[PDB]
Amino acid sequence: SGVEGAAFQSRLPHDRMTSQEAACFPDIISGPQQTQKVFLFIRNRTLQLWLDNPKIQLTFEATLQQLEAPYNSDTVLVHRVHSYLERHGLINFGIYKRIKPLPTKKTGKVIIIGSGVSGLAAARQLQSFGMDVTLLEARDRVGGRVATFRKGNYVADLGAMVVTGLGGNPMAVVSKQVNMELAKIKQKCPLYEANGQAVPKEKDEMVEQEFNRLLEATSYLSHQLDFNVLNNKPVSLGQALEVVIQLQEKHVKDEQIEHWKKIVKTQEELKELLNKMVNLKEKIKELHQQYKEADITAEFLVKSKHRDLTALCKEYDELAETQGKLEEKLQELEANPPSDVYLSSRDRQILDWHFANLEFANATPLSTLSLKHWDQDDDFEFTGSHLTVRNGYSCVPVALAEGLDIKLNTAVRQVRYTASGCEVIAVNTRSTSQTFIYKCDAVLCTLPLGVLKQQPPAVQFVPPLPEWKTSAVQRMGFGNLNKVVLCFDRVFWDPSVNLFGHVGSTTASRGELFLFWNLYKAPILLALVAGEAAGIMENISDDVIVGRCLAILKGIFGSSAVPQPKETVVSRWRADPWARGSYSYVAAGSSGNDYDLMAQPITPGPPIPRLFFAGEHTIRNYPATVHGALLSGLREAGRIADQFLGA
Ligand SMILES: Cc1cc2nc3c(=O)[nH]c(=O)nc-3n(C[C@H](O)[C@H](O)[C@H](O)COP(=O)(O)OP(=O)(O)OC[C@H]3O[C@@H](n4cnc5c(N)ncnc54)[C@H](O)[C@@H]3O)c2cc1C
Ligand SMILES: O=CCCc1cc(F)cc(F)c1OCc1ccccc1
Repeated sequence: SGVEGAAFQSRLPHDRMTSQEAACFPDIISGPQQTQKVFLFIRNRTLQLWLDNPKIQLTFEATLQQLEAPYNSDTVLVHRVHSYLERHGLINFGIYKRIKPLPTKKTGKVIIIGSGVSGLAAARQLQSFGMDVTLLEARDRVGGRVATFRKGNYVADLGAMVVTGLGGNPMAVVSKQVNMELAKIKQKCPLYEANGQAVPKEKDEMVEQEFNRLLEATSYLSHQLDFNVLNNKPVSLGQALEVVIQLQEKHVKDEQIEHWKKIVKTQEELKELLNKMVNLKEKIKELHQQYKEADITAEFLVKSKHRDLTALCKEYDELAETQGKLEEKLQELEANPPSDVYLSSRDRQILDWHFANLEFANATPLSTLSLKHWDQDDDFEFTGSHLTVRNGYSCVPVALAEGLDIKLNTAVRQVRYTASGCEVIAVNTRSTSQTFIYKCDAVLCTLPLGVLKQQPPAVQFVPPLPEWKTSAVQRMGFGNLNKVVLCFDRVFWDPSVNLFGHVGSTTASRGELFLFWNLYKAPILLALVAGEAAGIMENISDDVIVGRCLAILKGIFGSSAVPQPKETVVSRWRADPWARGSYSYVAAGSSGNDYDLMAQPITPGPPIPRLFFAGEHTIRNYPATVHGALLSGLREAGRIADQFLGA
C-alpha cells in the first residue's frame, strides 16, 4: 500500500506506535484505539508526502493542505505529528529546497568534530533547527570514509562504494536529492585459482555449500548450544569455525576407519574360506583316489563311494558360491572408498576465499569477531538488491556540505566540557603553529572509533571521558580493509560481470587481492585487500602491490592482454591518522550494547549533557555503514535540539 509503504521506507511499523512515539504521545497510547489509528494515518501520510518528493521542504501548512478530510480538521494533532517527524529527521532531512528561509538570529552554538556523513547529516539538521553550527574537519575535504578518486574520466571509491537495499534505506532519499547514479550489482562472481585457472562449477558449488554449512554450524553452537565462553574467554567466529572443521575431519577419519574394517573382515573371511576349501580338496583328492582303488560288496561299494564323492563335491561347489559373494563384496568395497580427506588442498584454498570474503564484510580476521554477536544487526537489513555508485559516492557528502560553515585542515586536539559550556581546541594542519579556540554550548563528536582508540590519544578530553565510555571504546573492534585502484585505457576483463575472485594460495594471506570489482564507466578495476593482509599490505609501496595485481590479472586473462595501468591509487586506511581503520566490528567480548554506550552523551558532574557522539560506531542496528552514520547524525541532532530548544 501507499501510506503503509511510507512507514516501511522509514523503518517503522505501519500499524502500531513505536516506543519512542509512545513516550512523545502518551495521551495517544492511553486514549481510545480509534484516535491511535488517526495518529498512525497522519504519521504515515506525512511520511508519504515527504518521501514522494524529498527535494522540497515539507511544511506543516503543506502537510495540512494535502490531508484529506477528516484528517485536515485536527490541526493540533497534525502539527504535533509533523513536528515530531521533523525533529527526529524522518522528514526534511538530507539536502532539499527550503521553503522557510533560515532564521536570521541563531540559538545555541554547536561544534561538530569531523565532516563525514554523520557530522554532515547532523549539521544540516541543527542548521535547519535554527542553531549556530560549525564543523571542524582535519582533512582538506569533506566525506571522511566516503572518499572518491577523480581524474580525467576516472572515478573510483576508496572508501564506501555500495548502497545496500533501498527498501527502508534513508540513502534512497538522499540518492534522489543528490542525483546519485546507482547500479545494481550482478551477483555472478567467477573464481580463479592462484594459477589463474577458473574454478570448475561443481567445485565452486560444492565448496560454497560447505562454507554455508560450516557457518550455520557455528550459529548452532552459538545460539542453540550456547558455546560462547571457553576457558573464561569469549569464543570467536574463527575459533568456532576451527572446531566445526575439526569435527568434519573426525567424521571423515571415522568413516574411513569403518571402511577399512569392512575390508579387513572380508579379507579374513576369504582367507579362512580358502583355507577350508583347501582342506576339502585334500579330502576329495583322497576320496577320488579311493574311487579308483575299486562282487556284491563291490557293486554296493561304488554306489556308496559315488554317493560319498559327489556329496563332498556338492559341499565344495557351495563353498565356491560363498567365495564369489564374498570377493565380489570385496571388489566393490575397494572400488567405493569413502573420502580420503575432508578438504583437498585446493578445496581448502577455495574455502579460504569464502572466509576472506567474510573478513572483507566485517573488515577483520575471523578470529577477532564475536561468535555470539558478529551478525547481531542482521534483523535490520534493508530489502532490495545492493548497488554501487557509478558517479562516485563523494557526491553525497559534497552535496550535504552546501552552505555549512566548514573549517577544513582544522585538526581538533583537545575537547574541554564543563557545566558552563565547551571549548574545542584545534590546529591548522598546513601550519601547526596556528591554534584555534572554539567556544560553544555543545560538542558533537563524530571522530572514528579508530581515532578514539588511539594511544597516546590524538584528541584529549578535559575532563577525561568516564570509564564506562573508554572501556566500551577499548572493547569494540575497529577493522581495516583496503583497495587498489587500477585505471586502464582498455577493458580486457568480462564487461558483463561486476565481480571476480582470486583464490589465494595460503590461509594467512587469503585476503590479499582476493576480490576484483568492475564498476565504472572508464576501464577501472578495484581489488580488495582484506583480513590479515589488509594491515600488512599497507607496508608495501604502490608499485609493488600494483605489480602483484597485474600478475594475478595476467594469470587470469593472459600476460599480453593486460597493459600497464595509466593511473593507480592505493588506500591505507589503518595508517590514515584521521581514520585509523575502515569501520567497526563486534569484537569477541563486545556486543551491540557497546554501540549504545558509544551513543550516550556525557554530562559534567553535579546538570545537562554537553558532549554528544555520532558516527557508524554509535548506532547498534546499522553499524559500519554510510546509512548508519547518516541515521546517527540525524539522531544526535534531534537529541541536541531537544536539550537546547526543548522537547
Ligand atoms: C574501505 C572502506 C569500505 C567501506 N565499504 C562500505 C560500503 O561500500 N558501504 C557502506 O555503507 N559503508 C562502507 N564503509 C563504511 C562507511 O564508509 C563508514 O561507516 C561511514 O562513511 C563513516 O562515517 P562517519 O561520519 O561515522 O565517519 P567519517 O566518515 O570517518 O567521519 C569522521 C570525520 O572526522 C574527521 N576527523 C578525524 N580526526 C579528526 C580530528 N582530530 N579533528 C577533526 N576532524 C577529524 C575525519 O577526517 C572524518 O571526516 C566502508 C568504509 C571504508 C573505509
Ligand atoms: O566497501 C565497503 C563494504 C563495507 C560494509 C560494511 C558493513 F558493515 C555493511 C555493508 F553493507 C558494507 O558494504 C557492503 C557489503 C555488504 C555485505 C558484505 C560486504 C560488503
